[PDB]
Amino acid sequence: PRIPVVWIHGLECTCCTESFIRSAHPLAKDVILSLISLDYDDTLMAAAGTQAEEVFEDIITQYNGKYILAVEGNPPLGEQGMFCISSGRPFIEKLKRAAAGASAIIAWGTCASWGCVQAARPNPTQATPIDKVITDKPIIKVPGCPPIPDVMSAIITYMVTFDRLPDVDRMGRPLMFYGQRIHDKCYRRAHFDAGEFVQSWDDDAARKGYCLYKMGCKGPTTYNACSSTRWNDGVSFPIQSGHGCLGCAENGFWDRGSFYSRV
Amino acid sequence: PRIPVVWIHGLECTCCTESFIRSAHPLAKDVILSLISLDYDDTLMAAAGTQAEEVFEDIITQYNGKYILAVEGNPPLGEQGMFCISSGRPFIEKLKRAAAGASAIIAWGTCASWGCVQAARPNPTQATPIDKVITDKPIIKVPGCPPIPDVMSAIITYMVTFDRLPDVDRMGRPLMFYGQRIHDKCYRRAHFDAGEFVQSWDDDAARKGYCLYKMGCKGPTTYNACSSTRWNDGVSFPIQSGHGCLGCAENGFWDRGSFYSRV
Amino acid sequence: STQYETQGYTINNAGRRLVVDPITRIQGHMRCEVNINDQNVITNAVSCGTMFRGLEIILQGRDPRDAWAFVERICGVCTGVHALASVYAIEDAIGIKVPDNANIIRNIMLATLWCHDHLVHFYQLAGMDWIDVLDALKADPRKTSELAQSLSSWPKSSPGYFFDVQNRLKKFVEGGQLGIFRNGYWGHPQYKLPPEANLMGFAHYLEALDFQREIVKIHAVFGGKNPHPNWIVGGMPCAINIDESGAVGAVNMERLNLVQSIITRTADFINNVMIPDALAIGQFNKPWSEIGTGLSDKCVLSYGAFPDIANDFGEKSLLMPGGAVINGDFNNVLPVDLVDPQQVQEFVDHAWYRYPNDQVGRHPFDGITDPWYNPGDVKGSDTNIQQLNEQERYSWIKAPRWRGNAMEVGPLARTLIAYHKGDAATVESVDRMMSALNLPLSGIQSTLGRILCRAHEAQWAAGKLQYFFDKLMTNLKNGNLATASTEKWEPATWPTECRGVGFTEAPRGALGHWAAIRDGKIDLYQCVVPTTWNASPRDPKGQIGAYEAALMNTKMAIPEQPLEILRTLHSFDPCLACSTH
Amino acid sequence: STQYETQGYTINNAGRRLVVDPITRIQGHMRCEVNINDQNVITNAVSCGTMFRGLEIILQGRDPRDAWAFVERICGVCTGVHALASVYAIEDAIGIKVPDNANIIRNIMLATLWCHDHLVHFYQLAGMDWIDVLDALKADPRKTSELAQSLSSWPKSSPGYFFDVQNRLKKFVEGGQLGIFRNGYWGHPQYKLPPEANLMGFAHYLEALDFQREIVKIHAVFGGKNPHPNWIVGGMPCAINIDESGAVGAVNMERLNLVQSIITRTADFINNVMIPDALAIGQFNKPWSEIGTGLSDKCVLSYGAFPDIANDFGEKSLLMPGGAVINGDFNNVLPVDLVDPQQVQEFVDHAWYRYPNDQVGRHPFDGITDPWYNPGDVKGSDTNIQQLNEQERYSWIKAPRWRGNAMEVGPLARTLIAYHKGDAATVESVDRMMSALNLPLSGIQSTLGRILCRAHEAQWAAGKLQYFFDKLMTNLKNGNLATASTEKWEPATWPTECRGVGFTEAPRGALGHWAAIRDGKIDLYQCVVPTTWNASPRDPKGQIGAYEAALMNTKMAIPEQPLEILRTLHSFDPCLACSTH
Ligand SMILES: CCCCCCCCCCCCO[C@@H]1O[C@H](CO)[C@@H](O[C@H]2O[C@H](CO)[C@@H](O)[C@H](O)[C@H]2O)[C@H](O)[C@H]1O
Ligand code: SF4
Ligand code: SF4
Ligand code: SF3
Ligand code: SF3
Ligand code: F3S
Ligand code: F3S
Ligand SMILES: [Cl-]
Ligand SMILES: [Cl-]
Ligand SMILES: [Cl-]
Ligand SMILES: [Cl-]
Ligand SMILES: [Mg+2]
Ligand SMILES: [Mg+2]
Repeated sequence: PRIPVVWIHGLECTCCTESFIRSAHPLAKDVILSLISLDYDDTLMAAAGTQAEEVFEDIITQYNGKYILAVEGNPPLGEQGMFCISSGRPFIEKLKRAAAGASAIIAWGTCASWGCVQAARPNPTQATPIDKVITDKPIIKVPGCPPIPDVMSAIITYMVTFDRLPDVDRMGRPLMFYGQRIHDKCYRRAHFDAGEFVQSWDDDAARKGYCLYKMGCKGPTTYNACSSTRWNDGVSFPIQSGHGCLGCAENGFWDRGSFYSRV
Repeated sequence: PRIPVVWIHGLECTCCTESFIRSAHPLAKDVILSLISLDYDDTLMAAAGTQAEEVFEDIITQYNGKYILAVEGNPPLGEQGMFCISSGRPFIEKLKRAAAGASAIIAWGTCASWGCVQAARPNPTQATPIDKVITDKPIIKVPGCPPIPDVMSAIITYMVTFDRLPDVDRMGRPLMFYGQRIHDKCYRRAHFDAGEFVQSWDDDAARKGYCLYKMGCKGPTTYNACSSTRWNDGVSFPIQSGHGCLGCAENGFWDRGSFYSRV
Repeated sequence: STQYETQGYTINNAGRRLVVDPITRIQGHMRCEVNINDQNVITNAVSCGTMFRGLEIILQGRDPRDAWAFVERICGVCTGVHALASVYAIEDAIGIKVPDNANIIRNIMLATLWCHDHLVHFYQLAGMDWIDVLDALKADPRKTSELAQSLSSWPKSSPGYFFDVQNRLKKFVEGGQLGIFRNGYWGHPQYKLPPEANLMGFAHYLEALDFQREIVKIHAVFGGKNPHPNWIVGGMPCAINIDESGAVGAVNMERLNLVQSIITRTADFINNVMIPDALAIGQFNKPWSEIGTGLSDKCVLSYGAFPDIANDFGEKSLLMPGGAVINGDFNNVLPVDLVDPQQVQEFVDHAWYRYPNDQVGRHPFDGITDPWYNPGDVKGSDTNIQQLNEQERYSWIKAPRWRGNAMEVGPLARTLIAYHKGDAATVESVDRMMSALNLPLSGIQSTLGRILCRAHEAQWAAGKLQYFFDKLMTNLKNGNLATASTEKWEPATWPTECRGVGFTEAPRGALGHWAAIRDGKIDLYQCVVPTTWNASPRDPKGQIGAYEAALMNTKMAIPEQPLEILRTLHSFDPCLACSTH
Repeated sequence: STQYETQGYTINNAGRRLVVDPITRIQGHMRCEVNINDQNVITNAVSCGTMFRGLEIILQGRDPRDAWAFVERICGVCTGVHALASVYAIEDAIGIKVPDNANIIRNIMLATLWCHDHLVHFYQLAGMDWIDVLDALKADPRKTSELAQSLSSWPKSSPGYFFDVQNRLKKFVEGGQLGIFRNGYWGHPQYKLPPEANLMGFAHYLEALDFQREIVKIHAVFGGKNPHPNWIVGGMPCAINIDESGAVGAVNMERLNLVQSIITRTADFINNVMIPDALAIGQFNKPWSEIGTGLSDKCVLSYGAFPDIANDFGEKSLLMPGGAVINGDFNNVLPVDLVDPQQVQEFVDHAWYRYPNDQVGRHPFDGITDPWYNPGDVKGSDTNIQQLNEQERYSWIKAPRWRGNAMEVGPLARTLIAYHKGDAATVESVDRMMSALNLPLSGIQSTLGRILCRAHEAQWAAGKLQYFFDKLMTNLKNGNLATASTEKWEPATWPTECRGVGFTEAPRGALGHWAAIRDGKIDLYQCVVPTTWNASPRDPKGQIGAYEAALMNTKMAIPEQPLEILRTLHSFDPCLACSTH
């Protein structure tokens, strides 16, 4: 038997599910067919409505204490929770029921970890990260908007293979991928050290791959794996394609000033 | 019709041919079938012996002045050239005949560009790079032992697409891929800057990806694209996998001291 | 219960009420309710968006140059399209013209998204409405091979391959851990494919799940990452260097070679896997050419997209045509103006928002996003909706109208607009397709037609990828490398007060962003998104939107198993995060 | 002319002389000459290595820790194997024991190379000797599909696929630019495949050319790059970090996931493309089970490889067995000792080198590499050779012997040794292969058998990749992460004088490096490489090596077209840069 997994969605854009399906190794196909039992997932499952409600209830009952809960998105506390409605009731009710039976929770993305765009000023819905609502369960934060595909799949394979949760930092992020800053492993650091900066888009510096610090790069304050693991089967990352890091793996990055203002 | 290409081999290990067939984009299959006419190549061609000599003669005669000559390896001047024998005669005779009809010459690899391992002290065969024998043709040097697969194919596509030779530095190397040093685009530069070095293999610093300068890395003196483009469809490069750069794209790198002595 | 007439429909909420909440195999959160009569035919349909985040509110006070990054996060499925509409809007407000290569690259980004999004929709979202996955276990692998080889030149067709797929599925199911297939609608009488077609389709589902990850490598080259690539106001940040020192730090020939390789593979997959599968769905499900017409024979809308002349958004530039048809009059395709206050307006009389006067519609430059959760009597409580009250406010989605008309947007709308404007390629394609199915042209105005049009748009976009790539390469060969205009990057160069509109055709239909800038900051930012149109609630005249109309008059075989509802809703590719933003 | 008898052959150099120079579809530079009688039968064969670089000379005075990097450049085809033999030799000399994970990774590197090298050889080097590429133009695509599907579960088999491949070939030759196919041996009577099998084989040639690039990604993860990955004395430089800060700078779970993905794909391709093709060549070319036997029924040699117990090179550790057979006595597999001066010796009486006494052999610890180009009384001249003089010195390849016996090495040799030692997997594999062909076991001792054994070994190595990967993961789960031993890294820790042997089984056969260290520097470094054995010239007793023996007694259909010579030579996978170093 494969380990049961329940994947639920609060307020979210679905970037985290989309990132997951981009995994190159293992393919998401192979994760679903061979590594886990993805037993509930609104984006992909056949059942709808009452049939989907039956799946949810059956799984969390049969596998009480034994399933992993993956959470994408977050609960809004405004309007009695009815900014996010599932089966006619506040999403937070579904979150709390799913959490109660879980052995552990994976908070995918900056939404579930910290709040992400809906929690940016002035947070109209009172969107709230998972760990401020669920306070009696192990929560692994895997931040990023979205996290890197092959990071998501590596964390999953670690847990399956090694039968344990990843070691985490003081914020609940896996040390393996979040222990160092973007700027600690950035291939443009030679230029940063030399004072060789892009000053305006498409200037001569930009065409030579100079450092993006003066264009607002938030790599110096951001912990993630983008500058080493890279994105989309190692093809690129934001800085390699010419835009500074936005800071998207960090709590509150939307409200830390303009993306084009220097750290 | 596709542009005729004659690819000859002197003293060599065939690492440059092997690198070429690793190309991810375009695939070497598509280069051969659709981009160029690979009209002579000892490694891949059906004909042998007198039939291969007939191909060589026919191509360089029918397409005199119109073919590109690719050279892998180099000619030995020792023993009247008979350290490398082709059709019972010194290889250098074949090189000179091929060169005389070529519009331009691509010197693949450190062997053809500079000399590589057979030219390292004491150079028993008096192995000599192409540009010291052929003095009346354009020669593009594409160094490395071997050069990066996707660099080789990008240079080919550039030439076919744009119908011109790449612009070169003072040493004949294409500026596009050889204009900057490994160490100018190395993702471990943050560690170099901070004085954070591997001191012995598999120490705690090595397990965190610290800089390899004190382990002998020659990235500071080496021009190539390995730290940006990387190797084998962007999977890795020497430093990323934990070994310092050997300096393999630079003239005389074998004789610049131990690989484990600091630059 | 009450009944009234609108748009040729009799809206009757007598009879049994059915609820489908959650709708799955969509993006985001939706609830649907219907009433069925004694013949199990839908006589009332209610579309409800069950989420809201408030991006229009969050964007206030931001620097316009940052806006794209925020609004990109409206949706990770249609990722990039909102960034594109944002940079368009801000450039329109300030008066910025981008260089040709930036426009070409943006067009590549959009075409890449069309290919990716349409492919994943067809297989991962809509496919299990048409393919009975469990019935694939009954297939003969040799007959499956024969079927596949009769439909396509695609290489992967051996009997051994189909046996291996079937065996993997058997072993997946055998331990009772059915995962995403648990408690599905398998065996419903509306599943009409033979077992061999189900196994072929399931094999292709898995191939598409693997292959889709490759398409977005184009976004990674030009935009850094997918989902959610990066953009700039003034062009793109992916500086180009082909033949100078430091090309290792830029988009160089190796990077462009990677892009070309992906384009070729993408076109091959779409043309030889998705296109024959879509035509086969049509061949085996012809009655669905008469189901789910909705507003597609009445009122359809496109803004147009893919400007081929940089900075020119007019009819001679847009490669994907714009226009509107109303009152079923396809002989008169009307021009669309997104500044005209009498054209696009949004109503909230049936939505959870406050206007000063909810009986009037507001153009987006006059838009207001003041959330007000107020469901009235829902036969439960405010935190327990048992039955939405469609006589009152019932959705987080605003109700857009065009000159007061309820419109359908998306692939079928676009196809009808292009066809009736006389686009020769569209006319030829559509006519050839309907001839091959032995159906009349009207058969396209249906649930089945939506699926067919989506597949043909994926083919169109894959072709346009090559066209745009070749355009970029032509410029590079001519020494034209520019990717950004920075003359008006600095806020001191901007008008003190200005406004602009950015528009395009997202995978799901007509998208617009309306932006007003004052004193260097966003003063107003209003979005009207394709699913906002299609999933719209009612207006003050009681007019119904595209989803509600397409569900009307539909027969259900088994009321408790809402496969017909799912088929029609999925044919629009609902994106609920987009619809509500 | 002269005639003499050796090893059951009558070596007769009367009659017509044929020369093949250059030999193509090999690595490096080779010349072959033969004499043929009136009956078109070879009565004399002469193997000549026509290149030399002098790595053994270049290594003198270097730091032992650097040696691997120099000797890896002996060969870019068998890239990595010389680095492995080198670190083994230096570790043996100094007394270094590597950690288990380093050993496992080295075994993965070697198995990866076996898979890659054997696949490319089968298709790109040897394939065109068996597949008539131009005859593929006459195939029926449907019959090609039916053939492929009868032989394999491989998915890529549709009639449309084979038609597309055939049409690509048709287009390729339509302009008269036949490229690598120009002036080939197409239509020779020894091409025996039907057109459909030629088209199947050609399709697979192209699939293999594409796929081989993926295999070596394993080398890129652990070794940085391929060709020519990196290594260290003491283990490997690819430090592991799975669960600690900074894993982004090391071999982490994502890197190991990439390796696993490649292993699976590699096994799938070998098992479902190469193995059925090898068997198909067998089925259609059974007479070649009786041609090219050479020394394979007389004397065969393996050193053994793939130590499963780290730092233990004995019989209980090596997964690929070692041993020697002489005198055709396969009942007596003899143990090999690479330190014993009476076992491995090299002769130069027929090679271009100086020894103090050229009538005796020198063990590699007493080896001398003093090049001396002296072809003597050739037809032609010393810079314009028309005929080598095989009664005098005729090659840059030294002549290795084992206890004075001339031996064959490589896949067939290893298979015979393992079979006759009773290795259960080898016996089962060989028996099932020969039963499928309805051939006796003796049919493996032939040119066809070399090809079959090479394919068997690719399958064996692909399986061992998974075994080694799982062993690595088991260690990581147990918290055993070490990849390097550094207590004897520094030269001051080494013995003042020491010597060592490093040995393995390269794709082409038994490889040894013999190293002597004195005062921190290489004092002697002698290599004996598999093609040195097989392509060997004669010795003082006139004994012939494996290539010369395999060519003896071969019938040629057309003397001017050396297809039978090429078939047999290519069956050994000659690597002439390796042979001469
Ligand atoms: C989409 C996919 C989402 C990811 C799928 C992942 C598969 C996961 C396998 C995880 C295996 C580890 O599982 C984890 O084990 C630890 C013990 O090690 C448990 O830990 C629990 O018991 C231990 C005692 O053992 C206590 O100290 C701890 O406080 C408690 O939470 C977690 O409740 C459980 O979740
Ligand atoms: S581009 Fe950003 S992360 Fe990289 S060196 Fe510059 S500031 Fe640091
Ligand atoms: S590892 Fe080498 S190239 Fe990289 S920063 Fe250190 S010295 Fe420079
Ligand atoms: Fe990733 S669902 Fe997309 S918004 Fe930022 S993580 Fe959330
Ligand atoms: Fe590349 S053939 Fe291999 S040795 Fe260094 S380049 Fe030469
Ligand atoms: S914006 Fe996000 S994706 Fe990586 S480079 Fe910065 S953490
Ligand atoms: S050794 Fe060579 S391969 Fe690149 S990293 Fe250094 S130039
Ligand atoms: Cl959910
Ligand atoms: Cl946040
Ligand atoms: Cl040559
Ligand atoms: Cl050199
Ligand atoms: Mg809006
Ligand atoms: Mg030797």
